Amino acid sequence: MSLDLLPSFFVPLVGLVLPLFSIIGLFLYIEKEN
Amino acid sequence: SHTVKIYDTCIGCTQCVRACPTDVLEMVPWDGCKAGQIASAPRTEDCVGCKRCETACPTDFLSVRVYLGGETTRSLGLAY
Amino acid sequence: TADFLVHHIHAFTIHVTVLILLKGVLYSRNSRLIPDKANLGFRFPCDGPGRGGTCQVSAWDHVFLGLFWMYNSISIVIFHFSWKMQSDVWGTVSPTGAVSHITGGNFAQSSITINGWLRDFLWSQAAQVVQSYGSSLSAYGLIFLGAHFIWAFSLMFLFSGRGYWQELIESIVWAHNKLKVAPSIQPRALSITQGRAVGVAHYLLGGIGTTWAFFLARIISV
Amino acid sequence: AIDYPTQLSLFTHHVWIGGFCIVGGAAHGAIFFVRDYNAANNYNNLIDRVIRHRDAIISHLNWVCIFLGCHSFG
Amino acid sequence: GDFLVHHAIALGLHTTTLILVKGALDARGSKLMPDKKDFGYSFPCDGPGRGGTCDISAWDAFYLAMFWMLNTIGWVTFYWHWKHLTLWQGNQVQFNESSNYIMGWLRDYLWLNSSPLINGYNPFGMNSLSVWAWMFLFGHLVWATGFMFLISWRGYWQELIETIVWAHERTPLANLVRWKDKPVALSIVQARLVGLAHFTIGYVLTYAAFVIASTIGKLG
Amino acid sequence: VYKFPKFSKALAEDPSTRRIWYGIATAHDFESHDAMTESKLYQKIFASHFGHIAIIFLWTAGNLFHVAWQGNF
Amino acid sequence: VSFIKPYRQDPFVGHLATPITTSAFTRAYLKVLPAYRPGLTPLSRGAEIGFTHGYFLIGPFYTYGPLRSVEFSLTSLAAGLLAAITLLLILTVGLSIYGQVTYDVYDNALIVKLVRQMVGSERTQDLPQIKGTSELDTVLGWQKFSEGFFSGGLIGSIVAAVGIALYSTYL
Amino acid sequence: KLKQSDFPKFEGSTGGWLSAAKNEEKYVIIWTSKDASLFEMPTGGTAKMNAGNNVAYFARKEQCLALGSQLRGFKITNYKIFRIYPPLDITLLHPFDGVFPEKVNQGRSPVGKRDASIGGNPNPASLKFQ
Amino acid sequence: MIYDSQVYIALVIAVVASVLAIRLGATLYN
Amino acid sequence: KAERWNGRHAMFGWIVLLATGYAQAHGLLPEGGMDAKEWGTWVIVSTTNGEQVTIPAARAAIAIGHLHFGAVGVFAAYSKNSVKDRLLLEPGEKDEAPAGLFPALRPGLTKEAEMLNGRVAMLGLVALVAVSAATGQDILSVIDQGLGGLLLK
Amino acid sequence: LDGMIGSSAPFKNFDPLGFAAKADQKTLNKYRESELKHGRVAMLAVLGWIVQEFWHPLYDGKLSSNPLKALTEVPLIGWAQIFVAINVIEYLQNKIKELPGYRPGDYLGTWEWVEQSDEGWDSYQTKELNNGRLAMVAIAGLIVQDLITGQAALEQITAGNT
Ligand code: CLA
Ligand code: CLA
Ligand code: CLA
Ligand code: CLA
Ligand SMILES: CCCCCCCC(=O)OCC(=C\C=C\C(C)=C\C=C\C=C(C)\C=C\C=C(/C)C=C=C1C(C)(C)C[C@H](OC(C)=O)C[C@@]1(C)O)/C=C/[C@@]12O[C@]1(C)C[C@@H](O)CC2(C)C
Ligand SMILES: CC(/C=C/C=C(C)/C=C/[C@@]12O[C@]1(C)C[C@@H](O)CC2(C)C)=C\C=C\C=C(C)\C=C\C=C(C)\C=C\[C@@]12O[C@]1(C)C[C@@H](O)CC2(C)C
Ligand SMILES: CC(/C=C/C=C(C)/C=C/[C@@]12O[C@]1(C)C[C@@H](O)CC2(C)C)=C\C=C\C=C(C)\C=C\C=C(C)\C=C\[C@@]12O[C@]1(C)C[C@@H](O)CC2(C)C
Ligand SMILES: CC1=C(C/C=C(\C)CCC[C@H](C)CCC[C@H](C)CCCC(C)C)C(=O)c2ccccc2C1=O
Repeated sequence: MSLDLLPSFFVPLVGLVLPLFSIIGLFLYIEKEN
Repeated sequence: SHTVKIYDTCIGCTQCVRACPTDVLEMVPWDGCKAGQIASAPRTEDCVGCKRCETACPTDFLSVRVYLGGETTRSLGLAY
Repeated sequence: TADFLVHHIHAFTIHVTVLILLKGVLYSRNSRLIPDKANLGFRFPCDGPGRGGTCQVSAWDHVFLGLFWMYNSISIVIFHFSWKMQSDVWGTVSPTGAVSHITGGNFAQSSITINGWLRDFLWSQAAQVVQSYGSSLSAYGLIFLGAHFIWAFSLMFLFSGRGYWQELIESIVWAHNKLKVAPSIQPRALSITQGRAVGVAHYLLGGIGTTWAFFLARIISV
Repeated sequence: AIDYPTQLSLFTHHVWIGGFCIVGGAAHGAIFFVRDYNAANNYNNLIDRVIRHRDAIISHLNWVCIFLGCHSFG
Repeated sequence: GDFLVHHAIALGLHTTTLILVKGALDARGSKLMPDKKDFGYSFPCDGPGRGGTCDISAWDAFYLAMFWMLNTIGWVTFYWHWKHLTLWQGNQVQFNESSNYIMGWLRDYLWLNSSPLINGYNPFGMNSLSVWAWMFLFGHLVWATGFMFLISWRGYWQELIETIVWAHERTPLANLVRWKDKPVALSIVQARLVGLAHFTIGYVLTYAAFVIASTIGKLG
Repeated sequence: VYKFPKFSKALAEDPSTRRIWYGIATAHDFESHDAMTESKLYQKIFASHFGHIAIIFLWTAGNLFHVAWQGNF
Repeated sequence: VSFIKPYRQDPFVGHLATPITTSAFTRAYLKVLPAYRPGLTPLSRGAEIGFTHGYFLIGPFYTYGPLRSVEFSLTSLAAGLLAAITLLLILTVGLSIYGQVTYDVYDNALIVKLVRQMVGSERTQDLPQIKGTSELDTVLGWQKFSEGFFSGGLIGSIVAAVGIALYSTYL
Repeated sequence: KLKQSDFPKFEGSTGGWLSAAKNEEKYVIIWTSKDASLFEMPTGGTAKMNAGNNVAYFARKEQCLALGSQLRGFKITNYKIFRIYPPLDITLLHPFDGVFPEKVNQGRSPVGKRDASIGGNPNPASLKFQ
Repeated sequence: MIYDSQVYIALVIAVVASVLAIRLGATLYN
Repeated sequence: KAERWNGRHAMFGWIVLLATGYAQAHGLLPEGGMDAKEWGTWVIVSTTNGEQVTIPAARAAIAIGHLHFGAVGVFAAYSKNSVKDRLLLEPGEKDEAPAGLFPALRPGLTKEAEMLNGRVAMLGLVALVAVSAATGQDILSVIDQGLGGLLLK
Repeated sequence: LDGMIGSSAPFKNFDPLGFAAKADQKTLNKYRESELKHGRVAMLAVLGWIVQEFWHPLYDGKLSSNPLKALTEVPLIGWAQIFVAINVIEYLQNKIKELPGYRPGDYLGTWEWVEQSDEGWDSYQTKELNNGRLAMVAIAGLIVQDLITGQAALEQITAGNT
């Protein structure tokens, strides 16, 4: 694996997966009850 | 719910009570003015904060004061 | 396809103006917010900061917003007319029958993007207005600038509120009283409804005057 | 027709006057509703029935406006 | 031209200072609200009577002074950028002559140097300045959305939201999904903040795009 | 709808979307938070300062790394 | 005659009995839909809804995607299929979180009667209240509904891709 | 035609109560009228009173009180407003002691009364971290 | 040109700084 | 629970690594690079001097196979009510008790056997990565050395 | 031949052959359903016949304007979709037929609102029935004329083949 494959590995990862999991966690947290 | 306070500058002219759209204020007996009456706020849970009460106040800087606070479906005027 | 998009823009703007005006007419007497809105009259600023805020619930405040949206719709309509005519109708005809237009048919391919409208229409045809100084069309450039000034002036009334202007007038009145020159007619800031009316009137005047000077200078020069 | 300034000015002026007059008609319809509208004299007529389902009209007009704006401008 | 623009800068500084100092000193109370300290730094208003009471809090003074700060910094940066564009290009006579009148600014700074930026992409192609033209349009759009949030106030957006709520509640295949928090219009102070944020972000983005793209496209 | 503005019970009881909006905009106004003392205020401000300086240094490190890796220094 | 009347003889509901809300055509058409069809388990409702939705969702992605082809291309079909499947995954995630935060019940149409009979002096909103008596209004019911939606979406997207390929090849 | 004979002759409006006044609370206003007068609903349009007992349901206390204020123009005074919780939990609201709040009645105690003017309020800085 | 080892260990050290960040984030409470 | 799942995945991945080595050795694993004209500019890795080096087609195929397996996993994750072993713990469920330093020596298809084999496979992957990083050869080269030569033959 | 709707002035209760004098209520409901379906289909068929004759924008022109000739020119995969749509519509009609209070030709469910029908409602139902009958006769004549002569409606009329 060359260093020039890192953008194609990371940019989709960050910019799509991190929003999805962050939205899941934030929605779950702000919709919690007591 | 909002907070409504009455101050002894009340002259008992009843204009606040008859201007409340949600029946929050009422006139109660008193001995601090000629009319012998003072406004009271015993139903502030229905207070909506429209401040019609203090728009009808003739005293110099008001005798009824509305302090907006925590919101409720009654205080937000939500029919839904 | 360029006329399809602009015609649907016209339909959309007309529909939004109709929405504002019809909401004003239908909800002029009562609503779920204010069940006795008819008792407050046609022209009133609000019912209060309660219910989360009851600004502009009147029916007048709907003729104010509808005036804004009518300005938007009519401005787009006249822009479409000006560009389409200059680009695909008006021009000169050669003796052999060749048609050359004022702009050269750029409407078909460059009126389909907002950058196209900004560059090939606004920037391009505003050349005559900005280069009118020293010529007989200089009055159009002066009115262009003055209408820009008036339109920007409107935003002071549209964006601000009275409490601030009343409290500033308080200090100005303090200075006048200190110099014994306070008028007997107590100076008060313009009412909320009048502030909105002044804002919308200045906005309409500035925008319409800017388009007026732009159109007249452009179509008289060429 | 060959006096382009005249044609452009006439069109723009008349369209502006038309838009202003239409907004004024809407304004005075609202004024009539606020002031001169009598509920008793308009029992179950067209005006009454329009007010009775104003929600439906305004909501569908809202949806149409969003659809048209989304599409054209987008 | 330097004299006149320095006086414009002084006017901007003085007016921003006036707004901010007035808000700071009048924060604890005034004649219109002699108990403003009891309502805190940021509150929407004091109501509809006694005249009116819009933008009476000290937070509103900050909110109004942000526009004047943006305008003053815009004047300062316009002056600096035009002076240095004329210095670098060599036509310092263009600034010294045209900077004394407003149309000189509008024609020779903005209209003149905006040509490379707007041609970052055309129906014929694009350049490395294409991102700057996109940011230019983006800043204009955010600026006008701020105009939305500033001109149109609440109350007009609460009734519309109520209509939307009714539409969602009374439609099949979507009644199965219901909100947990009741959708309401943004508060007056929140609306002022959001409009100010849009105004400022659009301002900054459009001017950054303009200055960078104009310098790059004019000076090679 | 009972645990996002942990620092404010008045907001946490709001049944509307205003609670979410105001939860963001009041998160750093520590003096207005529920069950608030001065010692906790200064300690939280101190820790926030540390996190902020860490953010600044990380930003500078990122600039350095990206110039070193993808730049033409 | 009048074809608009108050809904169910209640003039105070925010609803009307128009020739569209309460017409026999509307009744039958909504009662044959998977969401309201009688005799369906929540898994079956989810499976049918997912099948139909993936089937019509692969269409726009394949036709107008970033990798279109005026002729038939396997790459275009694969791109549309993957986009449709990922959109179904996003919708299933939304369904799962919605069901997680909405209901706390495992068997409905009973708990309501139990708390209307044996009293509900508790924290409420689980014993008392309870909106809707359908099997879709439970934690278990909505979970199976989401599972069925997801599986049926995959199957319907694959079936629609196969049909599109057959239509483009043999016609 | 209608569920109850005492309902006003209203044709129903899409401005009445919603799912909220089925699981949170609903408000009912009752009154007796001498004439079948035509009045305007707080929600929608025109309804017709009954020459006798009249009962109307609304989603807000303000709607019932606006209707009652309208009733005063018809020389109707005996109107009474109740709050109904999700089950039949009826609570009399508006004529709380049988006398309208604008008229002084013995047996009422002052609620929210401060024995000073506005200027006597404490300084906010003394109402902090405490 | 930096090597794969240089970038890899910088990524690993960045991970360690991330675990220290969540510990500070969680210690500043929910 | 997490340890058991990761052990299962590590064993399956030792199988996958063996399969990948076999495919590379036996002329499988397609040759060349992806078509940028067909799959957009996101498959372009670098442009040295006028030629676009793209993602290898072998890497794309292996990514597609891993996508198949990961999709199976995602389905099983959002299929909790129909799978024998769930991915996460139910509210109330309690985590199986740690096996300890040495899990019970229970041969066959037992929980202890799968536990021990998953731990062994995960340790093997850790050792493989450590050897590759320390010495500097490819992962498949390390596996080939650790199999004598019977994989890349 | 009952108090049923559809009795007009020229021939009130037109049952010269006595088909309804012996039938029960169920058979009469079936007869009314058949009559209304035939009338509606025939109105659609007549309108389509004429409009197709003087306007066929679809299928990029082509599809010869003479009906009974375009019947064999439609791609035959558009025929299948029309057939399936009609089938689904009639499945929905069958489902409607079991709704309580169902009336023979009433697929709108007007029995929900129309209790104690007026004279205007009966007159409008009779108008629909009479227009349907006239359209049935007209479409039968159209098909027969096009079969025997070979020309379409407005083509035969224009030439004068009457
Ligand atoms: C950092 C942010 C970011 C990134 C990296 C991307 C990346 C992408 N966008 Mg995108 N986008 C973003 C933000 C982002 N977007 C935002 C904020 C917006 C709104 C303004 C958009 C709006 C947008 C539109 C409107 C479109 C894209 C498209 C695309 C794709 C480029 C077109 C192409 O050649 O792929 C071709 C794509 C494929 C061959 C298939 C990709 C399908 C997904 C992305 C693959 C994900 C795999 C995933 C791991 C599967 C999980 C397992 C599952 C099977 C269960 C690419 C995947 C285009 C596209 O492809 O649409 C789908 C497109 O039409 N984007
Ligand atoms: C450029 C500034 C701007 C913009 C974009 C809008 C936009 C809009 N206004 Mg307006 N407005 C403005 C200025 C503007 N206004 C000003 C200055 C005023 C002051 C008078 C008003 C006063 C006003 C009123 C009084 C009303 C509106 C209404 C509307 C809406 C019409 C429905 C519609 O088209 O929605 C569609 C949205 C758009 C067209 C905006 C762009 C959306 C893009 C093109 C598509 C989607 C992008 C995508 C989701 C991005 C995702 C990626 C992202 C998450 C990163 C729309 C949101 C009406 C309303 O409420 O709606 C019915 C209405 O009643 N406006
Ligand atoms: C704050 C500093 C900072 C910023 C703004 C960026 C910005 C960027 N980096 Mg980056 N990077 C940084 C520091 C930073 N870097 C450091 C310190 C490293 C060394 C580990 C890297 C290593 C790195 C690689 C290897 C790659 C990028 C890439 C990118 C680009 C796409 C985003 C991405 O994939 O991130 C991925 C970033 C990482 C994996 C490293 C983590 C970044 C730092 C350590 C975290 C900083 C967090 C910040 C302070 C606040 C977080 C907010 C959060 C809570 C929401 C983008 C321009 C990609 C690129 O060039 O695409 C063209 C890419 O492939 N970065
Ligand atoms: C029994 C009815 C019937 C039938 C079998 C046909 C059959 C045909 N028509 Mg046609 N048509 C009809 C009625 C009918 N038409 C009516 C009433 C009109 C007037 C609007 C037309 C107008 C028309 C035109 C303009 C064209 C055709 C054409 C055609 C031919 C190609 C199919 C096509 O594109 O249809 C197109 C049909 C339409 C555009 C309109 C159909 C509207 C339907 C009949 C009403 C709604 C039906 C609904 C789904 C079911 C009723 C619901 C409820 C009552 C239960 C085909 C031979 C085309 C051709 O090749 O001509 C030679 C052509 O260009 N038709
Ligand atoms: C990665 C491989 C490396 C090889 C190198 C080259 C090969 C390659 O490139 O591969 C990629 C490739 C194909 C890969 C296909 C794969 C991995 C398919 C896998 C399918 C998995 C399935 C069905 C799992 C089912 C599990 C279940 C049901 C799991 C389960 C259970 C059970 C069983 C326990 C039962 C339980 O029961 C209860 C209680 O529910 C439920 C559950 C969930 O627990 C093709 C690649 C290329 O074609 C492309 C792309 C281009 C061509 O030009 C070149 C080639 C041919 C190479
Ligand atoms: C999970 C793991 C490996 C997972 C591998 C998996 C899933 C397999 C994946 C693959 O199949 C795929 C998917 C696809 C194939 O193509 C590729 C592979 C890769 C083959 C290794 C973990 C390896 C984890 C290791 C080695 C952990 C070591 C932890 C230690 C030493 C902790 C010590 C402490 O805890 C104490 C003792 C006391 C505390 O107080 C202090 C500290 C110090 C924190
Ligand atoms: C278990 C394992 C693989 C298991 C595979 C399984 C179950 C596959 C099951 C299958 O169903 C699938 C999935 C798919 C089917 O199609 C195929 C089959 C087969 C049916 C690999 C372990 C692989 C384990 C490996 C490689 C272990 C390496 C260990 C090393 C190097 C140890 C070094 C040390 O011991 C020394 C030297 C000295 C010590 O002091 C220090 C240390 C460091 C501890
Ligand atoms: C400035 C301002 C005031 C103060 C404005 C005042 C007091 C108007 C003063 C007008 C002067 C006194 C007369 C007009 C003088 C002009 C030079 C005459 C007009 C020019 C002619 C050519 C028409 C408000 O009262 C107000 C209220 C609500 C929202 C915004 C605002 C607002 O922005």
